[PDB]
Amino acid sequence: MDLPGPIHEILMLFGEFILLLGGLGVVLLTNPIYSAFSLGLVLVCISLFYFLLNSYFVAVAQLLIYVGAINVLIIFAVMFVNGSEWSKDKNYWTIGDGFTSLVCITFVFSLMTTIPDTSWYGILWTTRSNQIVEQGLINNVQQIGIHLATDFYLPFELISIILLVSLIGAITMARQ
Amino acid sequence: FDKGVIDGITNGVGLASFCIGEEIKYVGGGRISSYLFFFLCYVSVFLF
Amino acid sequence: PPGTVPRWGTRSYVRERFFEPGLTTEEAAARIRQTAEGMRTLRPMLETMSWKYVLFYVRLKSKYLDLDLTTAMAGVPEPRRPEYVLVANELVDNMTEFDRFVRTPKVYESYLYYEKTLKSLDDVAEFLG
Amino acid sequence: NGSFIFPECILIFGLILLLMIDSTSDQKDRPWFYFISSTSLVISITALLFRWREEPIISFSGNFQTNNFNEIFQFLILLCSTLCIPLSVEYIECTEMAITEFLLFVLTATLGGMFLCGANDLITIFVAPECFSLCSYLLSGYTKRDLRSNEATMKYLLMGGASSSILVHGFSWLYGSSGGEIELQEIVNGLINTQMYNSPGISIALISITVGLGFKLSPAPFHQWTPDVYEGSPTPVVAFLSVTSKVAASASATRILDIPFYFSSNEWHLLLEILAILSMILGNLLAITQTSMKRMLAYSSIGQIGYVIIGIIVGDSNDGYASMITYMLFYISMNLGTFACIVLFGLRTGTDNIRDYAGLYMKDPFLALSLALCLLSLGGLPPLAGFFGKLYLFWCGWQAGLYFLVSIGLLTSVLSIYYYLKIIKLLMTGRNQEITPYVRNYRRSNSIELSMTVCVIASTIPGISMNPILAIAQDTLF
Amino acid sequence: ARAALELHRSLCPLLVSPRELEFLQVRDPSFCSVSMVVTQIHYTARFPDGTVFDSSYKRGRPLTMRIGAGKILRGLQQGIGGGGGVTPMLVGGKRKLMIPPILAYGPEPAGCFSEAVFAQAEMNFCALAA
Amino acid sequence: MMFEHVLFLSVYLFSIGIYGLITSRNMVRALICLELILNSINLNLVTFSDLFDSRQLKGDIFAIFVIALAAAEAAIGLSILSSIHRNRKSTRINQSNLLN
Amino acid sequence: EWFPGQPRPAHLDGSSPGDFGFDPLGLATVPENFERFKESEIYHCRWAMLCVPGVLVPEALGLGNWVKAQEWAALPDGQATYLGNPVPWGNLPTILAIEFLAIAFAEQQRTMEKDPEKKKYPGGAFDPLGFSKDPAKFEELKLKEIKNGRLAMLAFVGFCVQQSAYPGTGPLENLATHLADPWHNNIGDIV
Amino acid sequence: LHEYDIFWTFLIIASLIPILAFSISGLLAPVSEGPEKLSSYESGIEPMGGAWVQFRIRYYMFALVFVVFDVETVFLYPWAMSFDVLGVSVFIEALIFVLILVVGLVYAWRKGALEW
Ligand SMILES: CCCCCCCCCCCCCCCC(=O)OC[C@H](COP(=O)(O)OC[C@@H](O)CO)OC(=O)CCCCCCCCCCCCCCC
Ligand SMILES: CC1=C[C@H](O)CC(C)(C)[C@H]1/C=C/C(C)=C/C=C/C(C)=C/C=C/C=C(C)/C=C/C=C(C)/C=C/C1=C(C)C[C@H](O)CC1(C)C
Repeated sequence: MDLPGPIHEILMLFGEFILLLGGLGVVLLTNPIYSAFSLGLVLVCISLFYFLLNSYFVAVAQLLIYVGAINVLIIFAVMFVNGSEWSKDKNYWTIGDGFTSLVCITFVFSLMTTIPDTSWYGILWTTRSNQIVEQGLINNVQQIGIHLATDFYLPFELISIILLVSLIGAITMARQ
Repeated sequence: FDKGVIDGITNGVGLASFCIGEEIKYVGGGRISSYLFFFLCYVSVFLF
Repeated sequence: PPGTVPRWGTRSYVRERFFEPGLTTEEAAARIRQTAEGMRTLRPMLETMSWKYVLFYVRLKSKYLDLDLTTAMAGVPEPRRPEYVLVANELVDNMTEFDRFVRTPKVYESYLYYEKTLKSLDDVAEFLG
Repeated sequence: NGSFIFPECILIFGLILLLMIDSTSDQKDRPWFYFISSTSLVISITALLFRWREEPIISFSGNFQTNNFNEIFQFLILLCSTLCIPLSVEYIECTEMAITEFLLFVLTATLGGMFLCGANDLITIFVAPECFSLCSYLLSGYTKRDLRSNEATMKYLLMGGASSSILVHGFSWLYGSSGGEIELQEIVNGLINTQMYNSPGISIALISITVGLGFKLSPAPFHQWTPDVYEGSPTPVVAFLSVTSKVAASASATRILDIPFYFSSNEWHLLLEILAILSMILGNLLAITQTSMKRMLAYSSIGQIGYVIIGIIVGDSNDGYASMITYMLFYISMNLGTFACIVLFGLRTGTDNIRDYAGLYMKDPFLALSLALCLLSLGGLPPLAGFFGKLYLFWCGWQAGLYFLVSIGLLTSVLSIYYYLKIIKLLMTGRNQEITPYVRNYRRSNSIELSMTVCVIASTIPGISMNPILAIAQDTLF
Repeated sequence: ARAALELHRSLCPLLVSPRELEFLQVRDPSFCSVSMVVTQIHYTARFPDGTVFDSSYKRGRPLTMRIGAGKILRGLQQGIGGGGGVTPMLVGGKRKLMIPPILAYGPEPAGCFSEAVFAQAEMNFCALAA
Repeated sequence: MMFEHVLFLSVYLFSIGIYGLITSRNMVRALICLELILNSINLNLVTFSDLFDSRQLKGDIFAIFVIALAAAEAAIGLSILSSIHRNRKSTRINQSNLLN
Repeated sequence: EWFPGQPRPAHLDGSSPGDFGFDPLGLATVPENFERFKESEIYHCRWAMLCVPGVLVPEALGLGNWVKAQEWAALPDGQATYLGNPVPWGNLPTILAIEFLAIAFAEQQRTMEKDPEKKKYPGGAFDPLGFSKDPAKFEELKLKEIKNGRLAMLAFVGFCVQQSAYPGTGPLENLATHLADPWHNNIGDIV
Repeated sequence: LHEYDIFWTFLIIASLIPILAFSISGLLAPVSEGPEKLSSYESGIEPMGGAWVQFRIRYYMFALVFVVFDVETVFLYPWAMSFDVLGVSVFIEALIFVLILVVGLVYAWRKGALEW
């Protein structure tokens, strides 16, 4: 499987520009429900990023377990925080806004200059046997299907009790 | 020049701690946003 | 038998071709000849259906050999060089179709061109040197 | 199809039984499960007794671990839980809260800690810290009607989410740069056939891992979360955390930093040092000015004492790990003793602040003595155990060249003597008109007594009987 | 980055025997073979003529890899686990290799803002199991 | 620019995810930003398991586990939010420093 | 005030953007001298802010510095290079003639209007969005411009003096030089 | 798993559909209705004001138990696909998995969580 052609980078840039505005809406808007809806938009436009790259399961699942359950749960939660419409006008809060918008940008600069010095397209040639197998005849719901249970046995056996404990704790806490 | 100097020193070595402790103890002090801010500053500077 | 010359890899394809501007004639003559002995290594990876590298490598080597073939060919013997331009058409349409027959993965046409794509590239670089 | 999880399969069996009994039985549970859980714990300890002197045999498809050194910590966490449960039975009993799911949470957190001690998988060693942290925001807030127990859930959940985030981002950077690899042993290969090792990148995936590690065991620059939570949560879970969290974190750190980081030694040996030199300073100064007992314990017994453990991880040529094992074995006991004494006195009176421990020597002298013993041991005085702990930690660590870490350790230990002797002085007194009407009404007087008395003599005897412990701790290669 | 310093000897071998794919050479076979499992070897890699760019001795414990599943240079996996026409190396064995550039990284380097391996190289090894 | 332009957006989200975390005032916004950071790391993870490691997927499984644990944490945090809003009748985060 | 502790020269009572009590030579005694100085000031600000990045960013790329980018005109057969590309009209008499007619005419269009306020703040076609909507914000908008513009002029002075001190240098090249050893590469070594 | 180009074209077309319909409605529409237009309907009382209408106490438990019990399915799908491909070990593994959450649901049922 593969992609159409030079239409690729078009959708890439489009989704990137959508996701940037989505994140800015998540972090800027004061009305929390608008923030949650913009978060849902961010997550669907990142599910589309997952789907563009030929990884299908980790896209559709991510769309089902987040753009579904988690967002409606958060919407239900925002029905418990009262009092909105705080101050505004260019870092509404204290100087902590400026201090953050400084340190975060330093973090950016660091990682964003570390990355464009590693030849990723050269780190792909040195591994020409990893993605050269495909097991002989497999599709990409059986790859995960088997390789989840043939060697990832212990964490799969583990996650269930984590889920159960989280359920029990959530019910015991939320209930008065 | 015994009480005022060497006793002064052997107390100021045990008295400056009494001040430094409470001094650095009254920065931050709650306000989880401040906790996360001071937690990010060190992560960022350590990248050098 | 000493070491060799890296000769401008070194980047992340956003530093190269976007932010480190430089490409001299007879230097693209290195990239052109390199993607010939370069693209002649996918034959084992076309034998077994590794349809995920036969796209990335082709895209990269093309987007590299889609600018050099326009710079290098300006610097071949200019008195007589319509053929050095009457080859780029083939050496960039065979690959433009190679990129088609890997998108919807075929085998017959993919391999029938994975020979008639390198058979030409040994002639574009030939008119160079 | 494997018995290397049976030490944990027994724990899972006990977990399922504890969950079932509340679903089926009516009211016969309160003192019943109180020992039924101890049965599961002691049976798991007996199961781990079998695998003494065993092979480094690799796990299920090579997933978590099975060697000697890891087995030591796997048994040590069980020891902590066995000593801790009797404390965290009667305490929550005298709060009219449901007790079943509390023991379930403690058991599941112990299970996560046990699985973490291995986990050479890069994914198991990610879920297991969550299996240990997801079962931590519950306990650390499992008194809902209180107010402080909510602050020590907000400024614990936010922090433990951010830190695990940073850690897993470092893991992703490593998985990327490593040409694609998870198995902890098989990284220095894969980081070579992909020649991107000596390049920037790895230098980032080292710091983004070390920071997430530090937060889990709280050295100074990231200690911020510990002093608050330890005051806001109930004292038994404070003890449980302050023992098993440190044990599991220090068991995971040495393996995650020694196996896949051969080359970067000179660039993280320094790094950890910068933490230690701070951890044993900022965790002591504040400890002086404290007036609450739990918060002072957070500062001293954790903010600092997580210093000299690390004090050999940097200076280790496999001639030191024995000293780390011995110091952990000393610290568990010399910490659970004082936590048992504190739980007992607090329950019997109803206060936490230091100024109420006055006169306690006259009312009940046994408890005052068994608390003074553990406190002095924490101070590290010659005939006790903490002295020999710190000693063998320095003697191997001065024997490894580094000098500007042992001197600071001794100096901050001398400094730490202060508040220990302060509370000790507050014990011995007879000025009747000074003691508040808290110790004045103290009907002095099973489980908590047994735990406190069998945990305090292990804070005096092993410091003099460390010969077989030392002979045992030398066979660790990991 | 590029090459750095080192120092060692080589324990001069006999003449190599190419065996139609690579360059094979044996120094000392001792104890026993190894299946498709984790191994633990010590290497010291050269350039074609003289240069040395890495050596397991330049770190602590000699690195540990997988001999039997493709996770390493095809040359090595052919010359350590035993390739077609070549006997595998024993537990305490010791062999010497000259890797042709087709069983190696091939005609493209590994860049890090400076290729850590000369483009289209063919290197040497002195592999001793442990 | 597939393998290169996406990672250039990982940080450009991760950073934001931290900032909204610090400057957050209400609990639900802090939890939103936490989820955002986890999704950033997820995205930074998956692409690595598509360029290489296609024989045995080692990233997609890890992405699945990350999403599962994210859902669990987003459940537990909101459950705690219920109890705090029960105790005090407002969830202003930065106005509770009685533990210092 | 610029100099905390000195009385304001009577003719500087705020009443202007970017006015901090600084007129030691009493140059602005005459109000007519006062108003024209504001024009030249904002212009010298306005041009400078454009010119500094145009001096730097080319050096941040493979292009030559602000000195080399004028050198082809020195040789008689000079042809320019924009983004390295030999633009056909790069010969000196060509651009000079294009430069002269365009610069004069537009700058003469300035000389033929006397509001005089618009001679500092024309706006309109020069404000395609209309930031001037909020008079409070627009008044502060001048401040940002004035202070930034004054900042630019000094940076321009630093660029030029560093060239006389270090002929054939770049400001980033100068910056990195200091960045090697700040304590042995300074303005200390000139005199 | 060969060509999702039809999927992408259908995505863009069906995402243009709603904005296309809205714009087509807007073109041939009335520029009118300057009436009150500040109150919604089925409230002929011209009412206004009010808040704190939540009843989240009940539905929040349902939302939580659903969010927790959902993760079962996206783990079962790789197992449900790989039954015959692999042997019968995955059968026992997934049985343990599902039985854990069956016990969890039994608990949530006994102790009052799923209510009116
Ligand atoms: C050559 C030998 C070495 C000596 C070098 C010079 C030594 C003295 C350097 C310190 C001067 C500090 C002036 C502060 C003056 C100062 O900057 O005030 C500070 C000012 C910011 O003030 P704000 O508006 O923020 O004021 C509000 C608050 O800051 C409270 O005041 O910055 C600006 O003025 C930006 C506008 C451009 C104008 C910048 C003025 C810079 C003047 C320096 C010129 C010196 C030239 C010397 C050449 C040799
Ligand atoms: C008018 C209007 C109108 C409408 O309505 C709208 C609009 C259009 C938007 C508007 C427009 C606007 C504009 C155009 C603006 C511009 C600006 C600028 C350019 C600034 C600069 C600005 C600039 C600036 C400050 C600058 C600064 C600089 C500096 C500090 C430098 C420094 C340095 C360094 C680093 C180092 C070296 O070694 C040296 C030096 C060189 C010294």
